[PDB]
Amino acid sequence: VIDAFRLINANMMVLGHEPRQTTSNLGHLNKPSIQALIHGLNRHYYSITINYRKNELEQKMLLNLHKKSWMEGLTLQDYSEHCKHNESVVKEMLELAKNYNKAVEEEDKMTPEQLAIKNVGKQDPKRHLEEHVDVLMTSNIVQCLAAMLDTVVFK
Amino acid sequence: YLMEGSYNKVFLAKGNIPAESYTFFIDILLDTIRDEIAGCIEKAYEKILFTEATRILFFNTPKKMTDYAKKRGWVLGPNNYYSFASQQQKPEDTTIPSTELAKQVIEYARQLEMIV
Repeated sequence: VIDAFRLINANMMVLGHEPRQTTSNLGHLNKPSIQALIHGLNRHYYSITINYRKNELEQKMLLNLHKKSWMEGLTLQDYSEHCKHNESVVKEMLELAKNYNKAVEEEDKMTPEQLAIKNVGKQDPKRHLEEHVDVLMTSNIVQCLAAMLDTVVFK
Repeated sequence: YLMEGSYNKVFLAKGNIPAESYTFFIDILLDTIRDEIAGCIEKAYEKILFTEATRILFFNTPKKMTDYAKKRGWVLGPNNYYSFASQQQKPEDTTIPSTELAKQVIEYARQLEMIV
């Protein structure tokens, strides 16, 4: 949020130039400031419009956010830190699984209005088996490639 | 007998005489049979006596068996000694996998990222 404003000669407005404070700006409409913009836009100031100038040198500068020549791919988490991770998740899989069977028996015997408003204990449904598998997998696959890649790279 | 290596197939190449035209032509096969037999024996044993090798490849003489113990490259001590070529150098290197398995992993990623 960033606007711009310029006062307008309120005196000249009273004198008949009230429909004569219209400089030719484009437009795009505002509201929540209609508080003081109803005599702001239409008595005290008006709305200028904002732009930017996205240089290519500044853009190639900010674009930087990671120095990776020591980050991933030249590293990999600890292989005893990484089994303790799998352990936990793939057990949570079990807990959620059971509730998943209990949800597939319910949904069958109910109309979508009652499965719609079902927002008590979101732990039951698909949403958490997906939430998991995509972290688990991710991890691991790549978990996966990192080991292999280094075997040839630092061969 | 040919497809599943069983021998006694050189013996039955003169016993299939009920039709003589069989015994005229089948003689050709007997030069492949010796080759497969020695192909397995190159791995199956490591010390046998010489006269036994003469009894296995279906030769009668010692001379022939010298020539064929020279083509495969064996030595002629008191018993005909073998060279280990079954698993001379093991596949104890997953450095050879290395690149290939990394290709595979990448592939899985492609299937989990593609827009389907």
